[PDB]
Amino acid sequence: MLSKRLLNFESFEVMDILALAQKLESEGKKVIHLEIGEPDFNTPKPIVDEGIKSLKEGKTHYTDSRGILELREKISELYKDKYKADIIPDNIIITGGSSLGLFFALSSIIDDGDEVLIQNPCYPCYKNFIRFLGAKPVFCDFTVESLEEALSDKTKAIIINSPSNPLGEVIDREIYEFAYENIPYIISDEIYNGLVYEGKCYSAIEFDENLEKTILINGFSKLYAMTGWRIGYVISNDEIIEAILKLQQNLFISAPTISQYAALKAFEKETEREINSMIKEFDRRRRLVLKYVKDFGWEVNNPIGAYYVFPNIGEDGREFAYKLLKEKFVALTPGIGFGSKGKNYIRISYANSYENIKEGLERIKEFLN
Amino acid sequence: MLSKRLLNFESFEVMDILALAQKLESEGKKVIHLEIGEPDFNTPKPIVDEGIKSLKEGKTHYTDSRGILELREKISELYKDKYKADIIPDNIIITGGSSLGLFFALSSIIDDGDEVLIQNPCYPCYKNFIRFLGAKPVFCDFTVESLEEALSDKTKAIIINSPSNPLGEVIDREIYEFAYENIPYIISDEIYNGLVYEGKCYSAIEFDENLEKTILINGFSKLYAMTGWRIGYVISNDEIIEAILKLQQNLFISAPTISQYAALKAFEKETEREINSMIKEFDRRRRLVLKYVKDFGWEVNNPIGAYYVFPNIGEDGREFAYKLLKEKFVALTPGIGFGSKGKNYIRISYANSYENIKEGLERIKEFLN
Repeated sequence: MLSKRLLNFESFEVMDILALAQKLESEGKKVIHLEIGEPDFNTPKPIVDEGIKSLKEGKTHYTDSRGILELREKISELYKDKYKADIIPDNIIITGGSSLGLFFALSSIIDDGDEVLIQNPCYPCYKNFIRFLGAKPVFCDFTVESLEEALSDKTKAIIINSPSNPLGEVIDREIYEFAYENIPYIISDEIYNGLVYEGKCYSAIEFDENLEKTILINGFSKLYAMTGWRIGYVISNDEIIEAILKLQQNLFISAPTISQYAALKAFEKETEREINSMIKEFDRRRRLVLKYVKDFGWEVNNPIGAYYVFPNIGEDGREFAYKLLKEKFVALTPGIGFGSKGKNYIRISYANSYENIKEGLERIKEFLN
Repeated sequence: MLSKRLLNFESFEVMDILALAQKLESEGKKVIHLEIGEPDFNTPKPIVDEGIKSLKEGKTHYTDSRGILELREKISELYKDKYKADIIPDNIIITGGSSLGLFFALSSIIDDGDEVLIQNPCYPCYKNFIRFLGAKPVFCDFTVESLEEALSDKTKAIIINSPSNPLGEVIDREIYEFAYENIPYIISDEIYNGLVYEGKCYSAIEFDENLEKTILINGFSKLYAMTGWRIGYVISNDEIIEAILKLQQNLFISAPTISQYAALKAFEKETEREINSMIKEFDRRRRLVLKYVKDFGWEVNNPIGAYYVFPNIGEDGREFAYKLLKEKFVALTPGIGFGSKGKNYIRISYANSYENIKEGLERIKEFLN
């Protein structure tokens, strides 16, 4: 009865643990959550107040499907300042979150039979979007050699997520350079950009300033803690933006009105003040997690962004997770869920209060010894 | 370069007029808008205040992908009261608007090659969603005889929009009865339900109380004037709801948090008070429009819902629209856009202040004589 597409739609290997966590939590057992995929901070005050003010002024109808011009201008100015790339407001569309943006991007350029390159490990939703559109997801390490070996006549695009979920690492310059010379389309997922604790924020706009073959995806969910406000954006050339607009006009109409107006305050001095305070806290947490990981004898390799660490625990992450949860009440995400390469891995999210993370790590230390 | 899917995505035949309307509007000419597809009312006060309160309490993170339980319970109770149909909260999913809901519904049951029956005329987005999924849209009159002739071995579903956009009419009981005996799936679009001025509100839940073969789509955009809040919902049986959940978890995550909490106030005495006041005003407008239409010698047939009237002006709606706009500055929607059957038609929306509608109609009278 169900369609063929929905039959291929794989499920997240976290539903298991999530269920167990609620049971223990209902039994009155304090469960430490280190599997949270969203920041534990509230939305910055100036943004919240602007949302309140908008409601009082009746900003409740549909907006232009591209998104209010004022917002697109601010984002445009943002890119001309953070990077020396000049972008026109017409090259930007405000979407209902980063997830829809990505979906619309893939839809506009992928035909049945195409192959899309994605990193192993990567965001679990990528493969589902790709299959859904009749294309084939090609897993591969993001090294120059492996990318060369993965290329074919059907290779249509590559999805680069940097910093990445689950790794927490920043993709190197060479991967972008190789892709622009060899791959027809670069889809850059930069939703965690800004959440970088060492080095410089690397955007794809720096390699293809005319967005000739790149579709840039970003939003306000992570950097500004606006997950529930459902608002992101896509940037690309005229032909691609025009195509995404048609999809947007039919499937969604326009991003939530209150969020759009509220987001204007995200570029205020006071707000950037608050985000910098947030970035500092995340870094303090990241270091705490890295200290124990090295202590635990686990292997990682340069996690400097987002809020995840993906250690190689030398053993089955799936089983490790279950046992840890039942005995110490510590919720972790099994690595296998993000790719085959992650059987011996697990993802730790430090998007939880510092104290909770400490006790969480301490328990794990008591679990290993 | 663009994908095949986006190449088949037809455009709305309103972009023409819309452009012309902005030109005249910029020239300092007062244009009367009778092409508006959303209600001109603000969101009811109790809903707005609840949204303000939610923000002050930090309701800014993601919610369960099915939508907060409290909301689903209220909607569930709503159906048990307005209709004698009992529905469980698990049979409901809160979506980011009615458009996404419909898209997710079609995705879960349509395979490539399927044929979907849609009324001629109907909502322009239906055909685009259908093609996008590799199925074939089958236009037909919604009469028992024509539906029998349109059926085939590939007929997978039928989309019933009642009251309908563009007609403003309520679909009769027999069409539903025929569909449940002959068509595998009934997708009922009831987004305008409640906006009925004569008779009784007819829901599909009344013909298939167990939602064995129906997917019901409704939301808060029209009846409560929450278009920009982006929040609707889908109701169906377990297997279908479970499938739509997977799509929701990947493509959208969850409806905007502030809207969900704010919507709880839509079922308050004070709010229903305001919606009834709104319904009365719309009816006063509908009668004003019908008086002139009959005066104009135009033909309509029972428009008693939504806020549209689709008269047969005995001539090319497309051309009629252009001329009227340029001479009298009155924006109307050409009927041809909703289907081939509407060449000689045009859609008039009375989702504008009473006074504006009067002058608008008067101008048209001065255009005909």
